[PDB]
Amino acid sequence: QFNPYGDNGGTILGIAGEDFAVLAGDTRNITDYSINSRYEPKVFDCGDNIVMSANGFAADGDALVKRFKNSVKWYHFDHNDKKLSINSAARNIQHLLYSRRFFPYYVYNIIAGLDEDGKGAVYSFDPVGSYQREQCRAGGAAASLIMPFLDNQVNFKNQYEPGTNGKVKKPLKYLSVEEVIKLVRDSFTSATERHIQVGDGLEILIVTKDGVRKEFYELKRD
Amino acid sequence: DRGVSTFSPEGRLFQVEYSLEAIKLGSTAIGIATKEGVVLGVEKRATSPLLESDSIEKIVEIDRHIGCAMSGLTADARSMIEHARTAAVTHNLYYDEDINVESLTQSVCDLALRFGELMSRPFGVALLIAGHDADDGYQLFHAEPSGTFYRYNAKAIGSGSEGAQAELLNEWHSSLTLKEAELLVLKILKQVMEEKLDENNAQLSCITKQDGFKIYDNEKTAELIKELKEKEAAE
Amino acid sequence: TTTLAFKFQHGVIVAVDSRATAGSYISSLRMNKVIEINPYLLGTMSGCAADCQYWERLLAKECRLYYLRNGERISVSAASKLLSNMMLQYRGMGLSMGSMICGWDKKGPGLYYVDDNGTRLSGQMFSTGSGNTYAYGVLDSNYKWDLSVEDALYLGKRSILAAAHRDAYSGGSVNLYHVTEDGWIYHGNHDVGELFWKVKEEEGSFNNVIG
Amino acid sequence: TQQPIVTGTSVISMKYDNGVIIAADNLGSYGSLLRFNGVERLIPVGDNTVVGISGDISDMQHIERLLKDLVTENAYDNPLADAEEALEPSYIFEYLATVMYQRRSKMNPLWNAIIVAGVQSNGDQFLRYVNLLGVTYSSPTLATGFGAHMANPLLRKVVDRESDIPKTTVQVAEEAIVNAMRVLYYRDARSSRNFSLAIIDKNTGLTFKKNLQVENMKWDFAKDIKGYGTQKI
Amino acid sequence: NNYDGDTVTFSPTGRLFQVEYALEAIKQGSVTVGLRSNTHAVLVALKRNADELSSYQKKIIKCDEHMGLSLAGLAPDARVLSNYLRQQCNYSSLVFNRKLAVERAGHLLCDKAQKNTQSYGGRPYGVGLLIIGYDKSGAHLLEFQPSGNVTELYGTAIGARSQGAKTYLERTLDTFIKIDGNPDELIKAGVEAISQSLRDESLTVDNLSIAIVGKDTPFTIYDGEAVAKYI
Amino acid sequence: SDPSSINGGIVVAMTGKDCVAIACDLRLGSQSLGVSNKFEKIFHYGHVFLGITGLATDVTTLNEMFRYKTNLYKLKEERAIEPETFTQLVSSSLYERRFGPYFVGPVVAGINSKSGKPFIAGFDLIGCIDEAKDFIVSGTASDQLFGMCESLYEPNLEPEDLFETISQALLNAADRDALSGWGAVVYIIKKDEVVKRYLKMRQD
Amino acid sequence: MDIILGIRVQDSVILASSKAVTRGISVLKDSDDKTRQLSPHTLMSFAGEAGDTVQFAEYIQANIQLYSIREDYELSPQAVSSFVRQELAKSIRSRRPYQVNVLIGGYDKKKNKPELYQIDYLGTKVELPYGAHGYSGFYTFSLLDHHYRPDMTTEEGLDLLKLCVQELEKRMPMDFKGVIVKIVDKDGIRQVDDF
Amino acid sequence: GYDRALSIFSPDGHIFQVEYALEAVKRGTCAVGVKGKNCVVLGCERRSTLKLQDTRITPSKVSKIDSHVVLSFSGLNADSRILIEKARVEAQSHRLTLEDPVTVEYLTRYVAGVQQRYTQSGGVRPFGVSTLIAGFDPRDDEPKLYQTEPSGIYSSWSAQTIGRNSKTVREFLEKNYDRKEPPATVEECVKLTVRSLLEVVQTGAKNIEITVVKPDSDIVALSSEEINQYVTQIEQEKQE
Amino acid sequence: GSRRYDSRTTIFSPEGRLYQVEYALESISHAGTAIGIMASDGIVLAAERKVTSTLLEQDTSTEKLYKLNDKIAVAVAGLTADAEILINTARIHAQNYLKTYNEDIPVEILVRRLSDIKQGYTQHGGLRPFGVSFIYAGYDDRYGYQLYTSNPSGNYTGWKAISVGANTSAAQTLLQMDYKDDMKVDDAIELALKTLSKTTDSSALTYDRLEFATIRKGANDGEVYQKIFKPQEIKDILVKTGIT
Ligand SMILES: *[B]([O])([O])[C]([C][C]([C])[C])[N]C(=O)[C]([C]C1=[C][C]=[C][C]=[C]1)[N]C(=O)C1=[C]N=[C][C]=N1
Ligand SMILES: [Mg+2]
Ligand SMILES: [Mg+2]
Repeated sequence: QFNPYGDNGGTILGIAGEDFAVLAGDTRNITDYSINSRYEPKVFDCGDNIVMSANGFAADGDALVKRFKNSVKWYHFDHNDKKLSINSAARNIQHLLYSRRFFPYYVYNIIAGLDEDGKGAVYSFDPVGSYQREQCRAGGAAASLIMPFLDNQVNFKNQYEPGTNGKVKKPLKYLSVEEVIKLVRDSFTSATERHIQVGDGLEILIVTKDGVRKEFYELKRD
Repeated sequence: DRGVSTFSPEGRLFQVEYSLEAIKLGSTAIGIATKEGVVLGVEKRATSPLLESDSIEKIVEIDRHIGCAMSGLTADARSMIEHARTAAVTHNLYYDEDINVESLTQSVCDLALRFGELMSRPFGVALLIAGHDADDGYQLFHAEPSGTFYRYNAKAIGSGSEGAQAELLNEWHSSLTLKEAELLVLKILKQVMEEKLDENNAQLSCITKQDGFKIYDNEKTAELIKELKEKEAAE
Repeated sequence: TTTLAFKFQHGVIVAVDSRATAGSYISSLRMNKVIEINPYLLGTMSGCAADCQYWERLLAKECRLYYLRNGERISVSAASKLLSNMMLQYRGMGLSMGSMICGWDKKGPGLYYVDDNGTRLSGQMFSTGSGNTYAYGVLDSNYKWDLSVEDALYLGKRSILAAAHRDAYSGGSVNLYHVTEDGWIYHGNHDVGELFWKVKEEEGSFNNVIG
Repeated sequence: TQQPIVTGTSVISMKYDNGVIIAADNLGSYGSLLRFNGVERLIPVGDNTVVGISGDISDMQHIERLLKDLVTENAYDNPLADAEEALEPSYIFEYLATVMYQRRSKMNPLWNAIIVAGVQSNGDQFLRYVNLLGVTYSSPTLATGFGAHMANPLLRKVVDRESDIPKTTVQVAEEAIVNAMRVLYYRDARSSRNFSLAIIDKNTGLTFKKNLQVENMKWDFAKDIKGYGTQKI
Repeated sequence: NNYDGDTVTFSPTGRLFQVEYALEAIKQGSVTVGLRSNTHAVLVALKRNADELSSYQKKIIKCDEHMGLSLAGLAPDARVLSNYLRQQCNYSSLVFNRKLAVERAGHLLCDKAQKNTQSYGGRPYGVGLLIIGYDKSGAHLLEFQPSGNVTELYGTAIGARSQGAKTYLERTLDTFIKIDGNPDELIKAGVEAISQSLRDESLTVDNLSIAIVGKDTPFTIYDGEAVAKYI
Repeated sequence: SDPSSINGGIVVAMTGKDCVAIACDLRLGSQSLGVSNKFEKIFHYGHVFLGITGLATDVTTLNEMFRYKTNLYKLKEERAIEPETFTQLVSSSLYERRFGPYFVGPVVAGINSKSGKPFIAGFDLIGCIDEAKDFIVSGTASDQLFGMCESLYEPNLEPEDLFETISQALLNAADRDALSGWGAVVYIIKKDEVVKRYLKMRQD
Repeated sequence: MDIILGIRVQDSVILASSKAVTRGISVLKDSDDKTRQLSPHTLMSFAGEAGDTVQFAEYIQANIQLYSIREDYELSPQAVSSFVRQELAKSIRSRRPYQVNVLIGGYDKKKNKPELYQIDYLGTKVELPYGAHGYSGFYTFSLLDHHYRPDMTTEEGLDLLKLCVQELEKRMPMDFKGVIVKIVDKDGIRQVDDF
Repeated sequence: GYDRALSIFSPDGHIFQVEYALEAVKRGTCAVGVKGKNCVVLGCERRSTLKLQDTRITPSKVSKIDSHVVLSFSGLNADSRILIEKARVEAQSHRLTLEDPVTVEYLTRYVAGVQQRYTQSGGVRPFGVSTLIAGFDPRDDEPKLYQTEPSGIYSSWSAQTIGRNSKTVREFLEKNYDRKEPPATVEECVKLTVRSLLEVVQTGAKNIEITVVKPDSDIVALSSEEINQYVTQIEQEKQE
Repeated sequence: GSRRYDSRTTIFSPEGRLYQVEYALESISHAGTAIGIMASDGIVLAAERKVTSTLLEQDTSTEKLYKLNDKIAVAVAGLTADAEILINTARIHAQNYLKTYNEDIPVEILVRRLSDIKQGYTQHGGLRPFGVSFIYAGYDDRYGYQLYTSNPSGNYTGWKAISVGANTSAAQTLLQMDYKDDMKVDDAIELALKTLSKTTDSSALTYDRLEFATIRKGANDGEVYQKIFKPQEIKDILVKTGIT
């Protein structure tokens, strides 16, 4: 029997700062126990200061991104070159995903950028179109490895202030872009060690009011 | 006979030009745009005193930030309003935001030339679409059955249109207040109307950023009519 | 998931948890399971997140259009029925949605249960999701029509806590709402971890748990 | 939904400093029967692209006709059909990828794995893969079927990453490809000794080699192997 | 006369009057100018207003990052045809990862307009278009007539009083073609060309509309104070 | 599960000398549960009689359908339909649902008004005609009815003798079937008189 | 849903229907009215798959109400029951059949007679003195077979109905949360508020 | 399918087919609607050119759309049946999807929309019918009276008439009907409705039909004798 | 294109009349007269065949009176071919109603259905209307004996006595004169034949130029019988009433 779905592995990570956002993802593409590519880009600049990554089944991921990029183009044509806000893009993507409710895009999708007040924003989607704004989200193969670490090191969960013994929590101080990128790199380095589908390379896209910047880092190739 | 989509020797669509004649027979509708809001006003024109005038609905809400006035064959406007309301709310569903006034107007105008041998004839009604959005602010559009739409600082449509438009030519300036615009619509309506203007045979409305689209009460309009009479008698 | 809603003398209380699961993995700690359809209408979510979000947001489109056409707010009864009819179009196609439509209208406060089968039930009190049995236990023994707004908010909050504790697929935080004739009022996000310890000490409950 | 009947095995390829190389054997298998021995599975499109196809041969012949028609259609009302508006490898690939993904979305796939190898207008090397699922990826080396498991490891020893491409000559690359084809003949039970090889260079153009054979094989050591453990005679 | 009732009827001399009447709608429309060099292509359009309270009708429409047009005649028909171009440009990108050639875009418009001239019930398009673009064979300028005829040109003009601008470009042919790597000078030549078609009125800040595309220049439209530089 | 044996029931028809007889049980059930003891399975369209066994909804549906068609036939032809013609109509109607059939076992019985010849016929659920000289059986006790009819029947029986034979064939077949019984009816048919008799039988 | 009973006495028809609605392992409601008034002298109770029941009932209700307005005339219970049967017989061969069983209790004002019809989801119609759907009849028919007379009063019909419900409450494993009882007679439809 | 555009604009901006449909309404028998303080009355003319008629079975001029709304008309009789049927279907469809009966305003808006649709759809001609729609909204004691016409426009009326010689009876209503104090009782409302028809009808025998609609679905049609008593009392007061 | 040749069958005149309906009525006014008379104990249908021949086979002929079901019959005036199209549709509608509700269709409901079909041809489709006028004679248990008529406009009305076809003006005056409410079938039979005998364009009214039918409760006990009269039976009733 023909199985129209497949798993190309990969892992992605979005973190929302105070006035910035990052969307990272490994560059490894796989089927079963083979490597297809050690560098196959997965996070894309979709225009209007929005970055996107559809992780899971590559063919459905490429199709969704392609369609959203197309949706941005037609949003300009139809509404006098108006900038597509991140919240509007998120809602648009919900309807793209649900149009195939009975033959879904097999991808966990994340977009990142800035909201209309200039603050950092991350939105996360399930394959059938449920979405929600978040401060922190790992998606894909090693999502279960990374998220607990981010709960601890980004939202300071289960961390209290010494001397009080559980009475007073650790205050939720904001993180800088340099601090966030450290957590991203350590997340993927740890994930690479214990997950066979994660490795080869790490590509990070950073979004600010100035625009979209890229950073690349090598990962273990075994 | 002849085709419905036929061009005249002058390069105009016969049916579109003839629908414009039907709009000239319609009751007057006036719109004025200011930096404090857009005002919409209409002549109700009841055919008999037994007709309950408050049932005459020639000013209509499309969304909270968009209003609409009509003139001509007003029965034709109902499907246009239904499309406009659907377009406005559907865009809110797809994009989690208000829709631009221009984009709404463009969507309405796309219906216009969907006629042939689709509907069997063009619409016999003109619309004044007034609204506000964050990008272009307070706006007033005139949507014709030709599929064309012009933006206006002020505009009059209907039977007393060319006389009212000449009056709007002189009176409008970029520093008009909302209160000044209200009185100006009432003034020009009173000038072109056959019967004597009062709160029962004329209606006012406005769109502001804060309160959105509002149709004025007959008590509220009555005070603005009394305020108009006194200021005209003042000199 | 645990959601509840009940009518009382001063309107209707709406309380939900915030947990989302993908198998045994907790995918979300803070999922919003209430939808603000309009200032006088609420909708709860249980089952498939995608289905709940899509169809209740589509209900909001259709409830908004009702206001524009009629110049008047839609009833809770009519809103709930529009939703049930949507479910009836995709009859047997595999949608998973359990929702309570809560609001205030001309008949007073209104509460309707609606699910993917098309079932539509009017009632005073409902609870949906994997932890509804735990919530019903607290609700049934403590509910009265003569409840104060303060006590009613606590009952719904305490009922979710009961379910979040026992049910593995319920937890995270509690979102509270109170629906009046002037509209719904949000009564905040309450972390269960902190709420549990607080309730334990103040109420004396959960004696078997050590803290 | 179908099942593949007459099939073609591995297609292997790699980038080098001035272009790309691609190769595939000339066999059309019918299950375990090595039925057809004269099947060309490399199909040139113009003088700048070679499409290598594995999987179902009837679907391959269908794709071959689509490409032939694509060339015809591109020439229509096109005075620059043999110049600026000629078909590029990227155009040809994206077309196929569109077709493959549409067919899988109708639950009626073209049961193939395709590698498009070529050189673009600006001299850039093009090498990308697509299969029955519509899955696409690119890499300095690409291979289908068994080639993925046996050829890629050998070819990745020559070009392990992007920076190794300018350091790799056409002689070294062809040597690696030809060695890989020998290894596949040793170890793939649906392979043949006869194969075709194509080089697309930005300077010397398209070189298409037919009727190649696997040579310099090691078999002599077989004489010393006796029994399966204890047997001495 | 007796042969102008519909588009499906030839006259005794072999003329199609409905098509000719559609051509007449273009002549009534406001003037627009097109011209190109080897590096850039420019559109210049005189926008028309209803009155002093009204806005000035937009004349230029973007079709892709590398292509767009200006209109003269029925604006809704330009919206339909420009929408079609947008889709065709977009089909070329999504399927073939290929920017649509300007010459092929002209061929597609020709064939779309033609179907309306040979069938009963429909009508010809009542608008003329000037398409500019930059593709793999450099800069291009096309003139579209709703008869179906599409023509590639160095420069041209359509609309009311367009003959004045067309004569100017015919004199200036050898000069403006050589304006390579200088967008501002090419626009100047276009603004000077459209000026030959003006009577009574002159080019103001909300009257003038300019568009440009080139080698390292995406199709961009200039309106308002952005064209005050060229007045 | 099996549609032809959910509701239960039987029909039998016999030819005699210048007469025919058609009989049926009165049971309607939901498998083991007996629901009705008044569910008659024999209908008539003019002088042509039709008995139908099988799924009860289809029995009711087909009766209403053949009433529909015979009433139009009569308006156009200006005469009542004959057994031979009706038999072809039943076959045509059943085969038009070849791949979504009515789960029934029809039996036609009557006397041609012109020739005076007795006529009976049986069908399978999809239209095959069995035009027997002696007898036709249908239902959940068709095996039992075959055994009774094949032993008790003899040709050229007089109406009042034929009554006893068909009655005893039905009754004893029904008493060896769990899904048949709960009453019985017998129609005795002659060229211009028809008598209907309800039989006394065990009600278990 | 679960339980629906019907009994035709001398001058009326009495319908009894369970109040429970269950989802998963929880009883969501214990006051559900599983019935719709089709016309002033015709009542239909229903039981079957979730959702389908109400939507079918309301669809039938709308059709009969439409007929009543068009003709300014109430259809006989027999005519209504035949219409309902046809809709179900139509439904059973559909892509997705409506899984609904019904009892139609009506008073024929022309004949001055009460009438009870039992129709299952296949479109199997039978006129009866008393009827039920599902397993309900397995427990109750033995009592009805014994005690039922056609000359019974409405009060005697209710007493026999109480006995049937008591037997169900004793021997059924499921808790159906009691029944809502409604009477259909010459004066119309009314609900017995204490049972 | 037949797609021919029958309703089209003329050079002077008129749609003649819609205007000729109004001429069919002018030909139709007179219909009148008057709303009192707590009721609405619908009066209808019956032309006495047709005797030997069976008044039991002949289609009545006033039609119930629902239990709380009625519809009368003037114009082509056959055309009116199509509008009535559609209206009746929509009334049950509204109850089914929204769980409330239609408001009189909604039902009017629907019927008016159907009429409008037939003025710009291919292959169809406009309805040669104008309607008077009356009733009371659910749980409301305010009377409602609306009018529609072939073009598709509709509006609310304190009192209105349509059909042949409607110009005359409208003249009567305009001078007799006071807005500040409408017919306080059923008697006064019926009396004024009969009086208005007596300006046009001819004989007050079987030529006048009256239908009273009160709140909470209380609709009744008066008989010949009941109406005849109004006719008697009116003329006896007139002899002075 | 094709527009050139379109007659436009479904349009209003400037006066607000439907051209084709009016012209179809003009056609019907030349058709043989048909009369219906309703009595307390039954209904009579009488109709005149148009200028026949001696070589016409009368006993197997039917151009005027048709049976819709056992309770309802119709008399035709106009194009016979058009009438048969509608008659077969009406027969099907009656059977559909019977299958759905298991009751015979009420007379008015059948009449309304046919009249609605006629109406449709005047409002949409671009086809010519049916050039037919019917007189419906029927019985049901709601209203008892009923007479209706329908014409190409799709408008229908109920009657105590009515005529269609030729000379209806003269015929209706004669019926209005002699008709009374307490009338019986045997009297109505006489009135129908006397009216035809005076309005006919023929020299004399004979059996071979007539079709006749009655709907009586004169059937054994509470039930209704349709009687389509045979040529010999029409000849006898003509002698009985004293016309020949
Ligand atoms: B709750 O459990 O019903 C919850 C409500 C929803 C609105 C978030 N649903 C889920 O947690 C489901 C799984 C499930 C668990 C228990 C009962 C029913 C369903 N998960 C999701 O909807 C989901 C969606 N996207 C990503 C992860 N999980
Ligand atoms: Mg690893
Ligand atoms: Mg037994």
